[PDB]
Amino acid sequence: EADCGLRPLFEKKSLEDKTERELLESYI
Amino acid sequence: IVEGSDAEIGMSPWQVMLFRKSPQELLCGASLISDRWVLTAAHCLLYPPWDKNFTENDLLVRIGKHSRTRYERNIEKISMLEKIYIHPRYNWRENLDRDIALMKLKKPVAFSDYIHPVCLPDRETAASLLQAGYKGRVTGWGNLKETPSVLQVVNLPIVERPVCKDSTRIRITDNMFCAGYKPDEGKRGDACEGDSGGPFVMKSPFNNRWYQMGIVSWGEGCDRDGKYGFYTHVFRLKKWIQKVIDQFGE
Repeated sequence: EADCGLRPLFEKKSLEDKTERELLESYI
Repeated sequence: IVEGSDAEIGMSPWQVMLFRKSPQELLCGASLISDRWVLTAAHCLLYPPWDKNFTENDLLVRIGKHSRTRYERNIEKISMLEKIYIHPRYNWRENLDRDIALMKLKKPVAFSDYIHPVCLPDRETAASLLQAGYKGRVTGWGNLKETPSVLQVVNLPIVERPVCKDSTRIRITDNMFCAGYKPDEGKRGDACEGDSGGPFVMKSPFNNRWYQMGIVSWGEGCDRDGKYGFYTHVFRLKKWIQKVIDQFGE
């Protein structure tokens, strides 16, 4: 909770999840 | 979740399962905001219209889970509930206004690959992210249809307040938002029954953290054209969240 919203298996490993990009482009 | 997909492992590690002890029954979603505090919807605990008034001892929280049914040996963690807190202005009679609750865990959890907490949005983040047409993500082990082996996911657009409002006769409220696709959009997806308490989350393009913006609260049917899922506006209610969470010693 100073580490919040950073996922050990994704962000923490610089991997992106399958559908995360959809959320990112939604901001454009 | 309707029209969703199987989550990946560790994709939503703040996913918390709200689980009834006896009969053994998966009852809602919920989300991890610290080692010690779990957020769900109030209706998952207290809903008089249906003679539901769960106490701490009736319920379990299962954390780190992926399979809906399967015990996950050194993965899932189970806590009893120390204390339940429902928003004082939760309106179950009318419209599930302020459909929010906190659960303080008896056995705080260790973070792992499968268990990690989500962020709650600060004002700037909520104003930046909670914008119509921006997409967030819902997850749950809820029904796949109004008429799941594994945790379900779907991303979906926030809907503008007026479209939300005319979608339903239920009096809409500023402590709710809605989401899902408009019929002309050519994509589906919704939460459904048993997804409640589950997180609606958004990934800040600014700090790459997940922020929980909503809580699966209600709908009318699931994935219905011209209908949207309704969400407890977490940030509208963060004053109460902070008050309950900040009260005690570490």
